[PDB]
Amino acid sequence: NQLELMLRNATNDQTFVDYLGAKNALYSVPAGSTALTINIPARTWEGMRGWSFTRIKAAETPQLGAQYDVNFKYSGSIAYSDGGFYLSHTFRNMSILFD
Amino acid sequence: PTYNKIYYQAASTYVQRLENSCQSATAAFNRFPENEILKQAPPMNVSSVCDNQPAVVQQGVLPVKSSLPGLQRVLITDDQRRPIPYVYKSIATVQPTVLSSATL
Amino acid sequence: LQRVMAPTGGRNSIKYRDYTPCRNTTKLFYVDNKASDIDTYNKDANHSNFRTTVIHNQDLDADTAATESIQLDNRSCWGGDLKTAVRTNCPNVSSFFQSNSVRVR
Amino acid sequence: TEVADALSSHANSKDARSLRYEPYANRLIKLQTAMVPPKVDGTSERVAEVVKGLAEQGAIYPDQMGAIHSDLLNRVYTWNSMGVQESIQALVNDVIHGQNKVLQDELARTREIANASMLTRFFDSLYKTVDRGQRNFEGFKKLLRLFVNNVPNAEVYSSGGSFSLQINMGGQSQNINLTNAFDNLKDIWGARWDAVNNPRIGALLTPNTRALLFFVSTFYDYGSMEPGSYLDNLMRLYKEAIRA
Amino acid sequence: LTPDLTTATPRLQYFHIAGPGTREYLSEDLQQFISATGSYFDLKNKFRQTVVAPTRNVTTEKAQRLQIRFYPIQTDDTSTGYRVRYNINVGDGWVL
Amino acid sequence: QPGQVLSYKKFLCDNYLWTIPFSSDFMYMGELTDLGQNPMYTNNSHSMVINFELDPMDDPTYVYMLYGVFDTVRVNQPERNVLAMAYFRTPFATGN
Amino acid sequence: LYHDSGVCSGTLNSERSGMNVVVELPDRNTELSYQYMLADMMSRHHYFAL
Repeated sequence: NQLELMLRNATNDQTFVDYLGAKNALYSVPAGSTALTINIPARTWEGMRGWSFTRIKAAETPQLGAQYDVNFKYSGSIAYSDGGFYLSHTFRNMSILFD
Repeated sequence: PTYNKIYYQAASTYVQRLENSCQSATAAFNRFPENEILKQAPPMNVSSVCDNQPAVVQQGVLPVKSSLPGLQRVLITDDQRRPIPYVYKSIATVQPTVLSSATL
Repeated sequence: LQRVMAPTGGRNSIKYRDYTPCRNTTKLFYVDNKASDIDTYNKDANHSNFRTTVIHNQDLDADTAATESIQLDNRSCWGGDLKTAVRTNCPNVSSFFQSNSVRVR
Repeated sequence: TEVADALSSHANSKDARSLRYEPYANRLIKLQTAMVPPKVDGTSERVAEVVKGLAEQGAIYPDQMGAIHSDLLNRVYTWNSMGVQESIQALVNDVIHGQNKVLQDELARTREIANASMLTRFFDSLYKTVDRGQRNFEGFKKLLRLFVNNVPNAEVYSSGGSFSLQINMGGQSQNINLTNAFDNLKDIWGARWDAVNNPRIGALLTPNTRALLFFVSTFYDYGSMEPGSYLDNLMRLYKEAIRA
Repeated sequence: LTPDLTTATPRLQYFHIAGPGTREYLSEDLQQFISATGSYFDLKNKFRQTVVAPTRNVTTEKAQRLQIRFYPIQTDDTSTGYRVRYNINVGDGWVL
Repeated sequence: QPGQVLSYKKFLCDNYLWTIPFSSDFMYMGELTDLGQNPMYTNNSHSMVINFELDPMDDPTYVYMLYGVFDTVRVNQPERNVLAMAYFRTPFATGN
Repeated sequence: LYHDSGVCSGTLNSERSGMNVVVELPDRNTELSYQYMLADMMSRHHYFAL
């Protein structure tokens, strides 16, 4: 009961973060394509930690926030869901341009 | 949004015969023409047809959440609380207004 | 003798993000035909129950704008003047409305 | 607010460069909370004080403390108005009056209980946790407590918030203050006794503080403080200085 | 609905993204509670604290090469070894 | 013959998810990074553009871009059976 | 479990304050977050059947 009182004080309440700490976005790269442009609107960037990126096969990746992905006819290891990244290579370079 | 579009068929039985005469299967619904009981029912001069008109109805002011997420669910159900599959457009608009002060 | 302005993000504001807090009685638009990826892969999604981003920002994609939110205010209890405009094309007899069947003997 | 005392001070006051040495976000947070102070809700803490006093006064059991407090929060919030908040403050002042009336009881018992109770109020009257050297802080508090208890002629009192300590050696009585001593003893709890810290904080200790911890170290254990701190290895020397 | 979102509490401090720190925004009773009962029933992971970068007088904003390659000045290749001399350059205000 | 051979330097890196910190010297100084709290970025909004070129694969693939965000929550339980959580993500703001 | 799906998400809430206090965004990765957290706390070659 002491703990319940002293946890109901507004100064000390449970605070949680997601360990990934990353907004996740998937950008489609067609089969033969060897380049990709990623442009996004203006954003405040008030506390950005950085960037993390690999490429994952579309056929091996479900649609985000989908109740039932009919096109998902693959039952291997989703690199998006688990940490099964294997295409960190095949990345030639990148350029980040805030403006 | 269903309404009764009432009409008035002038000669209902005449036009019924005139229609099933050229139906290419004349005795289609007029099976047993000689019988006076099982004969095809005569149509009524006065009747209605289901009229589907868009229902633009305002529901007035209702209290709203202080935090409105971008992802918003718009749900329309019947008296059975089942979504109506026969809607091809459902427009909604909300105009939040201050109702009181939530302090002091 | 000094011109002290009213609060921009005041008691009657509608704060969206770092843009200016829109003042009272703004409008929110709900449409089922938004170009987004929300209800496309939703299984039991039709025009009766659908999800829509209220955020119609011309810059952000509707998929990437549905993750934002609208803060009306916390100092006021708000209320929305709801107006709905539905279009229907249901037939007379239908298995959904249990009107195309009857039992005889 | 250190912003207020950084603006209204000399050119580079200790808190004018405390904000300066913060990261930009932390400094900006301090600046914002100084310029426009966020309001705080008194209730849900005053009700907590009332229920804690009720349990302390035996009115309710501590097993039902939280349930009673939350029911009272319902009763307050559903009628939260200027007129109920004054009743909340009346009950809080009621709690304070009861606590002071209880305190007047132990100042009428044996002096070895009166000084102990006054020492408990002194401990409740300052910080209870330090960022560095918490073990040293609580070890010192326990050593001072048992020193007062085991010294028959120790007398703890307060003079306008300054809790002093009187030790009567018969022919003389040397007075040492505890408020200024514990104030000086900040950032010496996490001391890490080594070559450079000893000159650094040997000139940082006032005669009051050295006298206080010298008298306290007469009852000093090896299990009292951190085994490598400046206070630990200082009381190790002071205890044997007292002994020899 | 909470009495804290109603006021002017900075967003980073409210969510402890740039806040004071768990040692100093929790009630001084709760730090003692979680420390005492920290061996069997931990609560320390439920109160977030963020470590913050210095962001001043720690990194040049100047255009400064993060990685310099030095070509040899002379080579003097021979049969048993391969000599190289460079001119390693550490500019004023640089440190290698 | 030595003129009839080639070189095929290559590397594989599984389960890595290439990371770039939003820090001035690309080194970890805190969760709230060195440049993440710079007033040039936090206040003035930027519409950043990321340009890639990749090794051409044989099937359509997604590039799994992850930004660095503080998706934080603080759970305010002010009273018995009164639960309320507020959400906040710093770069790509979601709550307020 | 239907994680990070805003169309088929769960609902944890109280009774007096019936507001749903769990919001799942389609642009976050709960399962990969758990993967990275679990791999950071301990090595992944340990087989915990539960």
